[PDB]
Amino acid sequence: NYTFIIAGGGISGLTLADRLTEDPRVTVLVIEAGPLDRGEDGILVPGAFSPWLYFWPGLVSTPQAGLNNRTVDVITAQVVGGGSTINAMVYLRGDKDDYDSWGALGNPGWSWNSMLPYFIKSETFTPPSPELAAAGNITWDGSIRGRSGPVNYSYPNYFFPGSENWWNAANEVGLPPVKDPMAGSKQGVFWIPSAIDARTMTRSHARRNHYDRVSSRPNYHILPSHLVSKILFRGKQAIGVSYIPTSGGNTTTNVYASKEITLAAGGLGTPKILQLSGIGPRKLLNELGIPVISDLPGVGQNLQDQPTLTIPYTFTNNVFPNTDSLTTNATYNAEQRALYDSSKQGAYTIVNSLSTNIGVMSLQRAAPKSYRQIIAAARARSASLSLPPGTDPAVIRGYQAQRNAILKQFENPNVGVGTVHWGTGSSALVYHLKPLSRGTVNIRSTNPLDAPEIDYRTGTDPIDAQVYTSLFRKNREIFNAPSMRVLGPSEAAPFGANLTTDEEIYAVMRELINPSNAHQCCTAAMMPKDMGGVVSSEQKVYGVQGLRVADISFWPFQLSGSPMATAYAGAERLADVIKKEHRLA
Ligand SMILES: Cc1cc2c(cc1C)N(C[C@H](O)[C@H](O)[C@H](O)COP(=O)(O)OP(=O)(O)OC[C@H]1O[C@@H](n3cnc4c(N)ncnc43)[C@H](O)[C@@H]1O)c1[nH]c(=O)[nH]c(=O)c1N2
Ligand SMILES: *[C@@H]1O[C@H](CO)[C@@H](O[C@@H]2O[C@H](CO)[C@@H](O)[C@H](O)[C@H]2NC(C)=O)[C@H](O)[C@H]1NC(C)=O
Ligand SMILES: *[C@@H]1O[C@H](CO)[C@@H](O)[C@H](O)[C@H]1NC(C)=O
Ligand SMILES: *[C@@H]1O[C@H](CO)[C@@H](O)[C@H](O)[C@H]1NC(C)=O
Ligand SMILES: *[C@@H]1O[C@H](CO)[C@@H](O)[C@H](O)[C@H]1NC(C)=O
Ligand SMILES: *[C@@H]1O[C@H](CO)[C@@H](O)[C@H](O)[C@H]1NC(C)=O
Ligand SMILES: COC(=O)c1ccc(C[NH3+])cc1
Ligand SMILES: [Mg+2]
Ligand code: NA
Repeated sequence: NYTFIIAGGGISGLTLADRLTEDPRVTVLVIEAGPLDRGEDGILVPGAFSPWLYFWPGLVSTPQAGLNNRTVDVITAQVVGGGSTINAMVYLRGDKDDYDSWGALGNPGWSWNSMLPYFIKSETFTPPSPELAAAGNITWDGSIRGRSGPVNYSYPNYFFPGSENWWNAANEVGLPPVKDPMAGSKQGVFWIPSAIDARTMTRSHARRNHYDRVSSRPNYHILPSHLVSKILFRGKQAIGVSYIPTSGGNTTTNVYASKEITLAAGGLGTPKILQLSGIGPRKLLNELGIPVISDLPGVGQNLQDQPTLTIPYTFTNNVFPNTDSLTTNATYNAEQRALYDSSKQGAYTIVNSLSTNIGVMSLQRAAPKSYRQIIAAARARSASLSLPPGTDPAVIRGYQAQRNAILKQFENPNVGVGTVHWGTGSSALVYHLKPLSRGTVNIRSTNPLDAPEIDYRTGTDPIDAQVYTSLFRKNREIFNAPSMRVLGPSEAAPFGANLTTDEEIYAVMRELINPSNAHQCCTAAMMPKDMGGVVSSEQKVYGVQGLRVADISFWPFQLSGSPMATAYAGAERLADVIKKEHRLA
């Protein structure tokens, strides 16, 4: 038996395992649903991006009430490195108030100031070449970017020429250059920091930078292709776990730990381990005849993602080359693959279908004329309307406090609620960063191979549609600006210039929004128990000893940004909290 068992070898588990195994007297077992990736081009080479090699299979949503009852495929990782292995490598910190908010929901410690040292420790930033910084308008604040930590990030070493048109158009419609989107604000446009190792121009995922890097260590055990099926207890103490093969062979095995269990199975996996282990809402557990160890009705409640919209265009006069050239021009593709293989230059340094720059905006940057009308509607409506009738009152009090903090962010000029992106090809992306809508993930049985019922409940809160429609309109501004007009863009079916009203435009969005960018979070939320929280400030699950949540299940709510950089830094942080309590080197 081992000092610690970690359930899941994604960003959080692997980061924690690495730091705990720094004390050679400490032994760790990481059990991970997925295999080791085979170093295949679709993982390591940006231009080869093929996320679908390591998607969890047979995961489908309920009909989505907010999105014309559409049923969508659920995307999450099943592989050592979890999401970092298969993600678009977008490496962005939240805004200051994201972390200050978490502290103000009743979590001592938590702030931008307490998270800043861990973001720095987490990483090594490699500067781009000076000719690319100057030509690309790449800027950073060296003072707040790590130089010693394991996660490599940098930028591609190429941009598509059209990314210049987009930058100037974004500038032209109120989205200015951001000095460093990693400094706690990101109001305008910047280069996407990418989680790439610039020595090789290859993905820097948790498996390389928090396992291969330290895999010489005897005390750092990994077991790929196995599920944690249950937590094992002596009374209220978690002592070990049962594990089964992922492929569904008739085999169960108990392993035990001397100190703690850490759950790290992500937003769609950690709640399931708790519910099967009898840590969940009493009503769900009773209905299934699971003995109740800890009545926590917040387990599987409060699911959030960051919805996506793909807006199709045609161009009379698009500049060559662009991202779509890699698909349609076999010659261009081969010349750039040859150029990557030889001298590690060119289009293959960029994640396939993305560009190098991006915009983020606050509510009042998106909608300078109407943001007060949106806030008013939000402040008018009671928090309880967002949740099913019958929702536990502690869960409702928690959402109400999230909702209040999010409404202040709506008022804040320096907090993002949306992302705009153009790949330089036939589509643009608009991300809803801060939805007020709340979903569920609940086990349907006691069979640990069974999919949990996943209900995103995207667009159930009608304030989300007003925010999203503002985001859509600002994107349209960029494409209609002078610097993008010379390319002759026009919205393709089922959008178009012929949709002018909030209702015409959102009717289409309703049909097209993806509930998910696989940023599933918050389904075991770090708030007080009397506000429907599952974990304390030190990430300990309520009413049980020696069990914490490390994965982004613990987040109260979605950042102004994508989760990956906080997943790393949060795990770096929990690592110090555990070493503190049990006295390790
Ligand atoms: C395709 C795609 C693309 C993106 C992203 C995700 C995906 C799927 N994301 C999201 C981001 O990668 C994700 O939110 C983080 O990896 C979350 O880290 P965790 O440690 O919470 O989960 P993560 O998913 O990393 O780890 C959970 C692990 O637990 C395992 N598991 C589940 N149940 C288990 C069980 N019972 N037993 C054992 N193991 C179990 C899974 O196999 C998985 O590997 C992203 N973010 C970002 O910042 N930039 C981006 O560009 C993207 N893009
Ligand atoms: C990726 O991250 C690591 C961590 O900073 C870098 O590895 C260090 O590199 C220097 C010079 O190569 C060595 O002398 C150190 O011993 C290495 N490890 C450390 C400080 O932990 C690596 O340089 C980074 N990749 C890039 C492109 O810079
Ligand atoms: C979605 O299905 C439900 C039946 O459960 C029904 O109330 C509703 O009308 C449907 N909505 C749409 C827009 O199809
Ligand atoms: C860089 O910004 C300058 C304005 O400072 C502008 O002239 C140029 O077109 C921009 N190019 C890109 C690639 O963003
Ligand atoms: C697995 O094996 C045990 C004993 O060999 C038995 O209780 C059980 O029915 C088997 N299960 C399946 C699904 O075959
Ligand atoms: C295709 O790409 C090659 C290589 O860069 C280029 O010479 C050619 O002009 C392109 N052809 C078309 C039709 O885009
Ligand atoms: C800016 O691009 C992204 O954040 C992103 C793009 C594509 C995918 C994969 N479906 C995921 C994330
Ligand atoms: Mg240099
Ligand atoms: Na270069």
